Amino acid sequence: MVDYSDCFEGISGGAIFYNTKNKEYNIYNKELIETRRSPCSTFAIVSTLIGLEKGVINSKESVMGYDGTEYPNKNWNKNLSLEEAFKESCVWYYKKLIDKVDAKSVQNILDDLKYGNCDISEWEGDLKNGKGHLNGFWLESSLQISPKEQVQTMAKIFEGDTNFKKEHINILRDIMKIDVNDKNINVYGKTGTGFDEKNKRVDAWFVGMLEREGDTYYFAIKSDDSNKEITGPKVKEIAINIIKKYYSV
Ligand SMILES: [Cl-]
Repeated sequence: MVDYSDCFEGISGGAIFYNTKNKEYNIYNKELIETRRSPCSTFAIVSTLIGLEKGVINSKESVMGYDGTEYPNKNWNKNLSLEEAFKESCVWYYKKLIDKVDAKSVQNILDDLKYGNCDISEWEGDLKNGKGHLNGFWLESSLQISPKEQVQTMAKIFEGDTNFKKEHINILRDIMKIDVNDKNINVYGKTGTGFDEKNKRVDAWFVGMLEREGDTYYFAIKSDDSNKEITGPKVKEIAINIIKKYYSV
């Protein structure tokens, strides 16, 4: 077990890195890394592949059709492409996408990916939050997955061990790339932000992979802090600092 607590600056959380080469896990906070939680918008990694496999989308430019709804997040207020929906965590785009897939197809794909509890029973999500259609089974609802299960899922997808087409995985890699001000390393990832009302803790995520020289690491960074200021973007900042201090040369 490793200690990346310095990069969390007192925020409650954990981190797990996996190298498919030597099959070794680098684990900070084992109990937290093994606890299942809602994936929130990190589910966009898998929903993007489901949409491509089923022909609901076909490229980084694919649009889903904007109905003119004025959302609080003004970055959602247009007919945005797959790459923009991924980067802006656009829930309306991904709900309209998954609504065009039979639950049985989603169930079979999650079961084959071993995506945590694979529970999509609350399809429409938790309507008790008053958000209406801005909800889904992957947003503080029935679907739950641990940080370790996220990295096991990432490894199977990007090492070619799933049924997804390599062409579709390459589209996902492209939209997952993030700029970290260091051409020597390639970082890919998706943020997730939610609040677990029952337990009064955030679900703040940054899930992805690091490609450095001759090594690839699949990673999941997670916070369960009490402070609602702790969001996916903040956990992404922590992830980049962990990568800079413990995964550089
Ligand atoms: Cl360490």
